[PDB]
Amino acid sequence: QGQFFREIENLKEYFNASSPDVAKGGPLFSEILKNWKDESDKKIIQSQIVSFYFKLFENLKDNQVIQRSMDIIKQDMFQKFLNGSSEKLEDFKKLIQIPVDDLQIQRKAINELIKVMNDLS
Amino acid sequence: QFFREIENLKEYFNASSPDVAKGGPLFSEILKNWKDESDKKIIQSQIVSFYFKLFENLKDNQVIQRSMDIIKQDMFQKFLNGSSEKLEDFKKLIQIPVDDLQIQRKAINELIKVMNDLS
Repeated sequence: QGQFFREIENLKEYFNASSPDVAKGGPLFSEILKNWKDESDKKIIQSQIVSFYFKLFENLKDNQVIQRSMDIIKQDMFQKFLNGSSEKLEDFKKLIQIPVDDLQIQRKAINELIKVMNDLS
Repeated sequence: QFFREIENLKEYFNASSPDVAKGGPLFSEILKNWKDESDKKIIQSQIVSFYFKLFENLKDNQVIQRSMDIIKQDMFQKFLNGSSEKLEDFKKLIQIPVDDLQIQRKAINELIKVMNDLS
């Protein structure tokens, strides 16, 4: 709560994210978060939002100034969204990192479509 | 028709090849891990967005274009309950780049709201 606020401020500082030039261009996630506030299937949307932050942080991994801020925020997302389950986290990380432009991966995906479709229905 | 369509896609990509076995399964293991998980939509969300992104990346193979359209439409009906508002939101989220500074600032600026929603 106090370590978490400090960290978000640290990131806002680094990016210069508390300035008015930011609101310029419409919301990113805030509107969608309202649309699904009370939806029983909101995890569908939260999953995309959380994966976005993981990917963002992953690719800002070498900025020493914000490294720990990202580690703290990530750990928190992990606890709240993935119930601190380390097996769930490994799965989540594997899925978000899959490329769509790799042929070997495209074949596997097509190859597993029957199983995917059954899980959805 | 989607079943016959998956087989069409499997035929095109020559999915029965032993090459495809290399490196293990992509989603099948994960699907098992979460079969009875009350929060499985977290994982299905990532699997469905992968297919949606893949189908856009394959829009150049004209012969399989209708198979992909049929499969995609079916995922839309079953996973997003055919809700067109949900589809617009989902599509918007899966297309967000992580290398655009303007978007990064927006995301950092909305982090408190995101974190509150994860409650």
